[PDB]
Amino acid sequence: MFWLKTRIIEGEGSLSRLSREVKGHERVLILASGSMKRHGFLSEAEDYVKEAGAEVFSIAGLPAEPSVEVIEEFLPKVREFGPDLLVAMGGGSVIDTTKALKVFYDAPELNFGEIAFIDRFSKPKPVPRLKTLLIAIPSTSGAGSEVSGASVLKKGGVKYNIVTPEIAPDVAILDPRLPRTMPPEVARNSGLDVLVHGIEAYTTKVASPFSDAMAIKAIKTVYRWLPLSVKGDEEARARVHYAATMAGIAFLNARLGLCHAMSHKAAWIGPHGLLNAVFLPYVMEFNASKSDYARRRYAEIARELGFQTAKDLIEVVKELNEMLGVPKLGELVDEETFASKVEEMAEKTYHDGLIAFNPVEPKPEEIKELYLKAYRGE
Amino acid sequence: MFWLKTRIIEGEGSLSRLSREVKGHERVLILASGSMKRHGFLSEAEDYVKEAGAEVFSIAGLPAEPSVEVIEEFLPKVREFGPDLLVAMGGGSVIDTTKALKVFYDAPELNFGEIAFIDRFSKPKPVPRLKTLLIAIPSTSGAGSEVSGASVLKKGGVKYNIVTPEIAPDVAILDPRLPRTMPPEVARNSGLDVLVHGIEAYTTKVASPFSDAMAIKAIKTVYRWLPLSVKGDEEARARVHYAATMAGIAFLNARLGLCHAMSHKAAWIGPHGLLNAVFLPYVMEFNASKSDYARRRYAEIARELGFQTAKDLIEVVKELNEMLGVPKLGELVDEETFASKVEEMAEKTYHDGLIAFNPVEPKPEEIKELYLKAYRGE
Ligand SMILES: Nc1ncnc2c1ncn2[C@@H]1O[C@H](COP(=O)(O)OP(=O)(O)O)[C@@H](O)[C@H]1OP(=O)(O)O
Ligand SMILES: Nc1ncnc2c1ncn2[C@@H]1O[C@H](COP(=O)(O)OP(=O)(O)O)[C@@H](O)[C@H]1OP(=O)(O)O
Repeated sequence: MFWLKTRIIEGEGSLSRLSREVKGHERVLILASGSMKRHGFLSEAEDYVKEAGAEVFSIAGLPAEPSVEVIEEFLPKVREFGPDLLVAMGGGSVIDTTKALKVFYDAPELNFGEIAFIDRFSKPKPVPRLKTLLIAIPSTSGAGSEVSGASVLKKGGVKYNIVTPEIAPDVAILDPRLPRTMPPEVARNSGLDVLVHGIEAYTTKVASPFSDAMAIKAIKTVYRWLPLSVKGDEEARARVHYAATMAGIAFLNARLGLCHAMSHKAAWIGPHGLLNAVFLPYVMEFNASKSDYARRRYAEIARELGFQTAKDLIEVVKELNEMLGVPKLGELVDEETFASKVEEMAEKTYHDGLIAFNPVEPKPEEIKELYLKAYRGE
Repeated sequence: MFWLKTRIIEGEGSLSRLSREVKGHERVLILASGSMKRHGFLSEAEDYVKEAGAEVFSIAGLPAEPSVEVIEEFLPKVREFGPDLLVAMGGGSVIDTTKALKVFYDAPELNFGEIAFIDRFSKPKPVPRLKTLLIAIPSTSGAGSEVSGASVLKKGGVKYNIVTPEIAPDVAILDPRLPRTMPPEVARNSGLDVLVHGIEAYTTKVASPFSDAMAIKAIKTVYRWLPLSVKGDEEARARVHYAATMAGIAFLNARLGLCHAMSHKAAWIGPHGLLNAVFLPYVMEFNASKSDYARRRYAEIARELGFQTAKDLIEVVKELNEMLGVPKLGELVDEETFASKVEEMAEKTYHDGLIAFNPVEPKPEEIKELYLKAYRGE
C-alpha cells in the first residue's frame, strides 16, 4: 500500500504553528533535547503553547540512547501532569523516546516484552488504540522518525523495536531554523542517512510508485545540497530538512534494507548515518551483482542524478562520501576488533526481519564476507 | 501543509483486496458506471464483498454529469439498504457522485446550498463529521477524485462544488485492469488531465516539496507512457493509472490553477481533460510572461523531461498534443459562438476561487484575451 498518517507542516517560521495545533488541548508535555533547551527553541515552543491557552510542562536533556529504564524514571512526572498532547523536539532519538512514552502513558497495562521485538524470532502482540496526539519536531535532517511508526530503545541493555501506526506522529513540524544549529558532523551524518534511506527504499521488494516519488526526490536533493548544507548554507539546510522527511515517507511505506540492518548491528563502531554511508557502496555492489532487478533500479537512480548505470551510482556515492570527509571503516576501528565481532554482527544481521525486503536474501556467510570487504575498504 | 487521508492500494489484481477492506462491515453499497457493470467488474466487486461476509447492493448506470436531483431519486433506496460502507467504481464523476451521496446520507439535516459553493462569492458552512467509510475505485486515468476532498455536481442546472476532508476517500484501490477498458479518446483525455494537474500543482503559490515530488513523478510518467497507453499497451496503462493518483495527491495539497478554471468555464466546448490540454500551452505562456517564478518552475519541469527552458516545456506539451491528435479550439467550435461566450467565461473564470493560487492574478480582460489567443490557435 501507500499511506501517510502524519500531517506535515513545513516552512520558515513554522514552529509558531504549534499554537494552532494545540488548540483544543489544555495540557501539553514537551520532551526536548538538551540542545533545543540551550538554543532557546524549547522556550519558544512553550511560548507558542501558552499563547493558545494551554499549560505546558517540559522534560529536557534526554539520553542520546533511549531506554525503558530512563523513561520509567520520569513517567511518574508525566502521569502527574496528565498531558492531552505530546510534543517531541529534537533528533530521531527524542522522537523515539516520546513515541515509547506514548505507549506507556496510554496503555500502562501492556508488558513491554510482549509488544516490542528484538528480531525476527520475537512474536510481538499488536498494540491497541493510543489516543494521545503526538507532534514531532525534528532538529536533525534526519532520521525520518517524525513520519514513521517505529521506535528503537533499550531495555536491560538490549535493543528493542516497537512498530505500530499508533505511534506514527499525528503532526510533524519542519522548521529549518532548528537543523541550522546542527554541528557539521551531525549535518553530514544525518544527511547521509537521508540518502541511504532513499536508495534502500527505492530498491526493496515492496517499493511502489508512490514511495518512489518521495525516495527519488529525497535522493536528488541530498545529492545536490548536502555539501553546501554541511558548510552552513541556510537554504541548503532547509532543502535537506524537507528531503529527510520525504525519505521517511518513502521508508515508512517501502521499508529499509541490508544497509540499515548491517549499520545497526555495527553501531558499536560509530554514528548510524555514517556507518550507513560507509556500508552503502558495498551493499549496492552486492545487491547489483546478485539481482538484475536491483541493478536496473540503481541505474534508474543514476539517470535521475544525470548518469546512466548502477556502477555510476556506486561511484557517485563513494565520491560524495569523500567530499564530505567520511572515513574508511579502518580509520574507525582496528582489524583485530572488527574480525572478532564480524561473526555475531553477520548473524544478528541475518536474524533481522528487514532482510526479507532486500532485493537479495543474503546468507550469513555472504553478510560476513560483505562486512570484511567493506573493512578492506577498496 | 502536506497531508493525505486516503490509504492507497495499488497493483495487478488489487480489486480483490476489497474483501480485506470490507472486513468489519456488513452492508456495502456500490455506485458504479454502466461500463463497470457491462465489463463484469461490478459483479467481481460484489463477489469480493460477499466473500468477506457482507451483503452488497449496487446502483449502476449513473449520469455522466452528476446532479443533486438524480442523487435525490435513489437516496431513498440507499437509506432503505442502510450501508456502513460506500464504494465508488468508475470515472471521476462516479466518485464525485458517491462523495455527494455520503454527505446526504450521513448528514441529511444539511441544506445543500448552505454547504456547497458556486464561486468565490459563495460562503459555505463547514461540513460536520461524516462517518461512513468510502472506498474509491477509479476506472479512468484520471481525475484524481479518488484522493481529493472535492466533488462537483449540478443542482437546478447550476454547477456546484463541495470541498471537505470528510469526503476524501478512506481508501483508493488502483487496479490497472479497469482503465485498460477505457476507449482511446478517454485514455487520451484523462491522461492529459493528469499532465495538466501535475504542471499546475507544481506552479501554484502553495506548492510544497512534498506535493512537488508527486507532481514531478506524474508529469514524467505521462510524458513517457501516455502515447503507448492510448494505443493499448498494458504496462503503460498501469503506469499512467498510478500517475493519475500521484497528480491527485499533488493537487489535493497544492490546488489547481488558471488552466483548470478556464477549462471548466469552457466545458460546453468538450471534455475537460481535452480542453485542459488545449489551454495549457497558452496558460503556461501567459504565466511565464508575467512571472519569473512561473518561468523558472516551468524550466525545472523541462529539465526533468530532458530539456532546459520554459519555452521547451510549452513546445513539449504542444507536440504531445499533436502526437495524440488533440484538436485546435477552432475544430471544436466556430468563431461566432466562441466570441459570443468569451465574455461570460472570462468573468466566471475571474470569479473562480482558484485564481488566487495561480502564480499570476489575471484581470478579466487578460483572461478574455487569453481565450481569444487560444482560439486563434498559433
Ligand atoms: N539542532 C541541534 N543543535 C545542536 N546540536 C544538535 C541539534 N540536533 C541534534 N544535535 C546533537 O546531535 C546529536 C544527534 O542527536 P540524535 O542522536 O537524536 O540524532 P538522530 O536524529 O540521528 O537520531 C546529539 O548529541 C544532539 O545533541 P543533544 O543531545 O544535546 O541535543
Ligand atoms: N473502464 C472503462 N471502460 C469503458 N468505458 C469507460 C471506462 N471508464 C470510463 N469509461 C467511459 O468514459 C467516459 C468518461 O467517464 P467520466 O465522465 O467519469 O470521466 P472522468 O474520469 O474524466 O470523470 C464515460 O462515458 C464512461 O462510460 P460509462 O459512463 O458508460 O462508464
